[PDB]
Amino acid sequence: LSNERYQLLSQWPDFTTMYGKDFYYRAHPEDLKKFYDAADEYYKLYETVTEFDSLSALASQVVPNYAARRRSTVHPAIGSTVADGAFTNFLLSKQ
Amino acid sequence: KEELKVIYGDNVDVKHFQASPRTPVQQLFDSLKNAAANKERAAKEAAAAASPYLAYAVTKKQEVQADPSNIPFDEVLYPQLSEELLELELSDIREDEIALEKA
Amino acid sequence: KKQATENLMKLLQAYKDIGDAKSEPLLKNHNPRTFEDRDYPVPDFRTQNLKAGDVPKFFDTVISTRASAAIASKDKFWAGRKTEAEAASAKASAAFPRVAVPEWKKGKTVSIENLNTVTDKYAAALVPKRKLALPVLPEGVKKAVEDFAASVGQAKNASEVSELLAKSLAEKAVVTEGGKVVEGFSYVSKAVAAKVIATRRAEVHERLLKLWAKRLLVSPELAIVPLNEFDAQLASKFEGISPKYQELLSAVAQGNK
Repeated sequence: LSNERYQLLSQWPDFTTMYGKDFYYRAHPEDLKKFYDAADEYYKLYETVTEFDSLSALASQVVPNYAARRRSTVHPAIGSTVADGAFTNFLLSKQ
Repeated sequence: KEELKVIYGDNVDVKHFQASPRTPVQQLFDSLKNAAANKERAAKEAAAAASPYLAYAVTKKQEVQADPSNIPFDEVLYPQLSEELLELELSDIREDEIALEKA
Repeated sequence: KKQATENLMKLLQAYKDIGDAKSEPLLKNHNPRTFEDRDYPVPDFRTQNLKAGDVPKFFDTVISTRASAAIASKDKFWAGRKTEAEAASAKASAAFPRVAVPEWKKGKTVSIENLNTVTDKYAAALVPKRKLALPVLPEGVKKAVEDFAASVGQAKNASEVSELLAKSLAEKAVVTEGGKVVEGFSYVSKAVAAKVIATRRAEVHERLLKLWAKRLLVSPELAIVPLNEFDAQLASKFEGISPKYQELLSAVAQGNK
């Protein structure tokens, strides 16, 4: 999934082609501060999508709730559809 | 002072370079007198990098930085901006001279 | 966020090519002096009924009001330029290069011969778009002239001969845009510009010294009224000038006896 986010950070337009002083002084001061904020934001997003040592601790938050859902009093592989079919077999047979 | 203290020492004498800035020839001959120490620092740092990637990155940064043709001169890059920055101070001096000729 | 960045880059390109369609100077519109009205009717302080200490506050009010009007004229200019480039950032090309990041496919891994080439694309943006070809002297040429200076027995000034050759090449360092030489490109350096500023500044300062030399040769009593406390003495009418320095200026004016 981080690969699919990094693929759309690979499609980001190059803002370091507009770092010269030709684009500094032709441009509105507020739009230039916005452009520099947009470059700072891309550096934040790219520093945090390539922190791959954090995925191994992100995966430990999906693990306990899933393992407690499998630690069932009926069956590890039970679900709603099998329980519904067994409820018809229990209900539509006699008593 | 922060731009020059890596070359001229800690007693950098910043007034001399504020009054008379360095010519591009002196920028060359101050990039050439630390280039041996810069290449030895880059080799000692590329040897002690935690990755072949980071080692290639530091030797490439020193390869593109120690070349004295890669000093960015604003007077060569933007001529019109540099002459306007000259006229920004020539106009203040012209306003003082207009006041003194009115007096 | 990517669309906002692309819109901002189309906006900066719109700003540049409608600042170059008018061909205007770069620092003309960021300088609020150029929006300053020099020909305003310049209010007379003598027709405003000031007391003694009230004249420099009047001058400060006039100067700050005119400066605020210049800044607001600059802001109205940039609001007009902002709408003029918002109208041209819409109908644009938007073919920008993309940020060079290393190739990482979904199941695969990155290779160092792709990380290295995106590092090369990063360090290729550290060269300037137009640079001086400052000729560094190689060891193979400084030694090919150093042994030549050692052949005629001038080997102790051979380093001097080498550095004089290096400097003589460095003074006529020609510019280089993209490998090719822009012929006839003239630039004025930063040391030359600061020397021009220093000479013009010294000639205007000696005009100041000449002005006060005349005013203190004719009437040398003026030295007792300090320059910061001069228009603190003024008023609108002459009889309202504060008498702090008036009696002393009258008594110093009669001479040393």
